[PDB]
Amino acid sequence: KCVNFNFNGLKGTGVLTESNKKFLPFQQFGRDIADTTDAVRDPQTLEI
Amino acid sequence: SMTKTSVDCTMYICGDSTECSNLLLQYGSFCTQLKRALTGIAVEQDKNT
Repeated sequence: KCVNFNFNGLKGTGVLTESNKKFLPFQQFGRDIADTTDAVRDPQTLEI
Repeated sequence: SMTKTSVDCTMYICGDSTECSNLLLQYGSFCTQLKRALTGIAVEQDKNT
């Protein structure tokens, strides 16, 4: 769903799709080729 | 010819922000000159074919 975001101060607009790639357990978020945020895990939950 | 492209200033300059587009009106009419230049590139590359 095309919604707004608020993930510990990180804001954006997009939809939610599950990530098939592996992730670090101590990682908060990752970056794309253009160095903006692309995959944010739930603090309260945890699904990358 | 070449691969035709077009750049919109709403998404390239501003990364999903409403207040960035409000301060874009203070810079005037810069982006309609670049839109007309990218259109006339695309007409001339269609004229080359």
